[PDB]
This record gives sequence, C-alpha cells and structure tokens, in this order.
Amino acid sequence: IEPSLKALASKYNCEKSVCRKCYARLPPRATNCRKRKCGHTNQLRPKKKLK
Amino acid sequence: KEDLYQTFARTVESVNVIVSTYADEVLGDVQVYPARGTVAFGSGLHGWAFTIRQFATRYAKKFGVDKAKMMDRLWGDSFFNPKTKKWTNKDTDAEGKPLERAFNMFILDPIFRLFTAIMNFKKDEIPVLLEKLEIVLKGEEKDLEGKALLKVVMRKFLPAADALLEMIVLHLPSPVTAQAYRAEQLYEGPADDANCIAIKNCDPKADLMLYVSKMVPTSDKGRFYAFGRVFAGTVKSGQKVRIQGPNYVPGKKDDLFIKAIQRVVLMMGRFVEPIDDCPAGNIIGLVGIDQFLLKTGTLTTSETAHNMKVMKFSVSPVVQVAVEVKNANDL
Amino acid sequence: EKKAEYFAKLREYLEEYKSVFVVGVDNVSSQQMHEVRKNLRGRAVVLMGKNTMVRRAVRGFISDFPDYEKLLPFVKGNVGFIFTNDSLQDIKEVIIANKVAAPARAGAVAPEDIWVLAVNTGMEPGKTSFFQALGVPTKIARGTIEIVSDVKVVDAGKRVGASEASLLNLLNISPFTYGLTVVQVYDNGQVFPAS
Ligand SMILES: [Zn+2]
Repeated sequence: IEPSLKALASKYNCEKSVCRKCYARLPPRATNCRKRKCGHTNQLRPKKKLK
Repeated sequence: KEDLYQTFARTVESVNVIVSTYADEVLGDVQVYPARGTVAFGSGLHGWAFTIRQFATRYAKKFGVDKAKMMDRLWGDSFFNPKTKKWTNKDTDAEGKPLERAFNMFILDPIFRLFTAIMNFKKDEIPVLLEKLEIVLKGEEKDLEGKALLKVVMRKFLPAADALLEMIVLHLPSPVTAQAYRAEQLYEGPADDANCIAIKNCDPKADLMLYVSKMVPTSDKGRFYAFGRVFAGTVKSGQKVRIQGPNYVPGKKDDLFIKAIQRVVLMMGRFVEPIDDCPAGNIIGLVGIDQFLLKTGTLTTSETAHNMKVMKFSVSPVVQVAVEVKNANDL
Repeated sequence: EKKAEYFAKLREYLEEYKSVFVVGVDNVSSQQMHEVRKNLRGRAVVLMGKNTMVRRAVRGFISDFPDYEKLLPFVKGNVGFIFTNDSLQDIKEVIIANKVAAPARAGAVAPEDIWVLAVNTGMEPGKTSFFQALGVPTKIARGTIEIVSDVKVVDAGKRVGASEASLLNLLNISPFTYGLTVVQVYDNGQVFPAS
C-alpha cells in the first residue's frame, strides 16, 4: 500500500466518528450528529479500527 | 518494469534474510541471488520460466561481452542505448535524465512488449514481434489467439524446463556434497566412525544403509510402500537387512527386526519395478519393511551401525478427536 | 498574583545583570536546555517570556530610565531571555557550542533532499524487509545489512513518512539536528545583531 496512502485512505474512512443512535458515519471532531433522524444527537463514538 | 523488478528484489532479499537467519553454517554459498542465476523466474500453469544466465546468453550475442562468465550486470547497470554501447553505474545521465536497471531493459524487449501487443490484438504486429523473438508456430497453433496463444508462444521462447533444468544442475549440491556437511546432524554416532566416512564418500561398496521416515500408499491397499533414500551401499532385493526401529540402541535388543527386503522400486509417479540393486544417494520406494515399521526406519546390515536422528519434523500432534463406532460389531 | 511575582523577577535584570542576551529557543527539542540551566547555574541564569514585551514597555516608562526602549521590538518568534554580566562573546561561544542535536523528523516537512549512502549499516538481518518496503534496495553481504546504491528517499518540500523516519533514526541519519541560535545582545541598553 505504502503507508502514506493507507494513512490517506484511512483519513477518509476509519479516522471518523459514528453516531451511536443513527450509526451514521460522522466527522471525528464532531460534537453532534448531522442527521436529524436521531435528534442531532451528541451520543457518538469512534469508528473502530481494523485489527 | 521498474515496479516489477523491485517486486523480485523485494522477495529475493526477504528470502536471503530468512536464509541468513538460519543457522549453524556459515557455508558461504547458502544465500541465493538473481545475479548468480540461483533463483529462476517463471510460471507453472503457463509453463514458461527463465534464469538470468539464459538471457545473458542472448544479450551477449546481440552486442555484449563477456558471454561464458562475468555477465552478472543484468540486475545492476543501467544501460541507456541510443547514445552509445556503453552502460554506467549512475542512475542518471550527465544531462539529468533518468534510466532503468538494465533488467527492466532486457525484460521489456520480449515480455512486456509481447503481452501488451497480445492484449492489443494487432494481428500483423504479433507476426512481426514473433519474428523478433525468433520462432516458432506450426500447424493450427498459428490460428490461436488470446490467453491460450500467449501460453503456447511463451512455452516455446522460454520453456520452464530449460530454466529449471539448468538451475537444478548448476547451483545445487550432489548427494556426495549434501551428505558431507549434513552427516553430523543425521548420524547420531561419532563423526570418526566407518559408517560416516562411507556417508561422506557416497559409497556403494561399504555398509548398508538407510531411513524411510515417510511411506506412500499403494494402489491396492491394505499395504503401502516405504519411501526411503539410501545413505550408504546398494540394496538389493530378497536380501536380509536389519530393521532398527525409532529407538533401537546398538547394544540393546528392543525395536530390532532382522528381515528380508522383498523387492525394490525406483519411484516414478505411479510406478515402476525394474531392478534389484539400487545404490546410495538415491531415492527408493521399498516394500517388505511395512509390517515391521512405524514411521521411521533406520535399516542396517551391521550391529555397530547406530540409529539415525529421530526428527524433529516438529509442528505438534496436536488436536485430539475421539473416534466411536456405530453398530459396535465393526469395532 | 503569579503575574506580579514575574513582573518583580524581571525587574532584577537588566538591573544586575547588565547584558541580557536573548535567544529562541523556538524548536529545541529539549531536555538539554535543563543541562544548559545546569551548566549556566554557576555563572548565568535563564528566564523565559510570554507577552513580556508588554512588561518591558511598562518598565520602559519609569521616567529616570529610557534604555529599555531598545528591548521593545526585537522579540520575534518563541524567544527567551538568558541574562549574565560575565561578558557576551563567551556566553555566545558556550551556547552555540552546546546545542541539542538529537532525532529527528517523523510526519513533517523535510528541508533538504535526504540522500542515503551505500555501505554496511552495522546490524544483523531483520529489518532489511522493512527497508525495501519503503524503496531502499538492500542486500545482506555476508551477515551484516548493506545498502546497494545511493538513493533519494524523500525530497525537499515533501512530508516525511512515519515508516521512513524510523529507519532514518536507527541506521541512516537524516540529519534533522538543530538548536538555539542567538538573536540579540545588550548591555545598557545597546542594540547588537549578534554575529
Ligand atoms: Zn446520529
């Protein structure tokens, strides 16, 4: 892969939060979810890393 | 081509690491490398393969020296070509223009230019390229196209045989040489013994003989042959040979079965019988040791001859499974 | 409170010691500045600064003393004050001669082209596989790990990879070594460029 690019594509995929309620893939520094179907909730987690 | 050549280097080195990791020797010739022609590159399913020596035979005739030896610069240089016949160790020219590794240059001319031309399906360009590589197509093989054409066409240019056969003979140790540096770990007794000298010589006159360890099944079974390589002397059908088990001590009596070897077979895929006598440094599918063995049969014709090392095949038992029967009368 | 105590400690210099001798001490990375604090302890003293250009402008009033007006414009970059009356040339020679050195650069911009020479590293075989993953052609020339040719790993302007940095730390120095570099020298007052 060359780690530069893994680091590139993991930025765009894995380095990302997730809404606990609407499971939606969120941005990492996000406080609240953008989706309004979970009530713009603050309940987030990190998207789990491979291995 | 650059990315391909690297892919060989990236694997060949990682092997050489794993070669240099293990273990006692420290021979000098343990490591393996492309420049040598160790090492051969190819494809089984297709059935084409080369060695770096084989392409040095073709490049030397086409503007190059020296042929018979020396030319291990394929895999280093690089060579530019339109300016002059000369090649340099520098990656760039004096102008400030990049170059190849010369391995990329030689592999381009046939292979990369074949495959792209074959994928382009330019049915006039392929005959022209076929002329450059120098023959052959015969009969209905001219009519083929696609992946099947590429496979047959490759088989003729660099038949994997040629590369393997050369490699096998060239950079590999004989039964004389192999036994020489390996007898100390195989043979558990002293290095100064009269057996070990015949193991070093690879002798046919001296004491008999060998091991087994594994055992191939027959067609009609029931029974199953003893795949053993003879370590000293020449066996020999319908002849008495001591059958020393896994843990037979020379002085002790346990695990010994003085018995006649029924017959001897030169093992060749599915068969075949021919001859009674078969010397050391040679691989044999014996039969008649089967009832009086498990697994690991050091066979001798003298009482002083020691058992070989048990092995150290390792890799566990490991996992247990219970085995019941159904009906119980078939137990 | 912690302000006014620091306001007081800064009033002790320039009024003993006369030459203040200032330097950044932006990137270090140290560690060895404590050893500079140890080595200087016998003679000199160090005192670092936040928005203390405001402090020196406030002390620049007084009425009887105007020579702190020379100190008010020069602090550019993360910079700290290392006062001592001993001289100024000797302090320059001691501070330049010390320097941090130290490794390295991982996940940041390279200033120059990182060129790695050939010849043995002085190792046993293991991370030669790791080397060739990041484009460095190695061959084990009997036991020891050797590099086969001189190649640019990363060029100037480009960011250095995390895997690339680790092999440069171990075997092939970058080198991304640096230290503090004298900004200004004083004595009255007095403005001096320090070169
Ligand atoms: Zn949500």
